[PDB]
Amino acid sequence: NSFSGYLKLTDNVYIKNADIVEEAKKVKPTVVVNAANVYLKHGGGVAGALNKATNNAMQVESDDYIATNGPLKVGGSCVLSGHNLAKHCLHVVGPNVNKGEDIQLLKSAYENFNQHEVLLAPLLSAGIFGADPIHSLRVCVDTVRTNVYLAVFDKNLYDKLVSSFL
Ligand SMILES: O=C(O)[C@@H]1CCC[C@H]1c1ccc2ncccc2c1
Repeated sequence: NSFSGYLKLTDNVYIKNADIVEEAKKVKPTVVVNAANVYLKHGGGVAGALNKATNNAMQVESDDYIATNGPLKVGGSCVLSGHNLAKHCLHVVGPNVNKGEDIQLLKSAYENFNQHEVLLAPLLSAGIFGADPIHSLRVCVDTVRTNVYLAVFDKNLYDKLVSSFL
């Protein structure tokens, strides 16, 4: 949890323009959040990047979790190993609004972060799930009460977020 170069937006939300994979390898936080789908198939986006950085160990472990427990619900989560990235990986499913899933479930997705005092995380439902990333940051700020360090890869998006929030 030795985070560096973050900008404090609220009492508990910090943001950096950084690749979440590089942040996790540098900091080795207690918890790294994955933006997952209900079957934990880490095919692209943040999920594909985190799985690739574990050389598919996250995917093998995720397939075993699904075989024994069944899929997650949208808005739900599970805690699995963080492998070489963190002590734990909190896989969280935000709604895929491009497929009609309710945007109200973005609040339930971010409520899962409150179970952990400190987390390294990406924005949920941004990217291929189609939610507006500034709206996703607003829900994070209104919902998360524990300390969250958000890593945002895209510099153009990072600048837009910092201007809208402060
Ligand atoms: O922070 C971003 O720019 C977006 C917003 C939500 C998903 C983030 C993202 C997407 C792909 C990625 N691919 C490799 C590493 C990190 C990655 C992060």
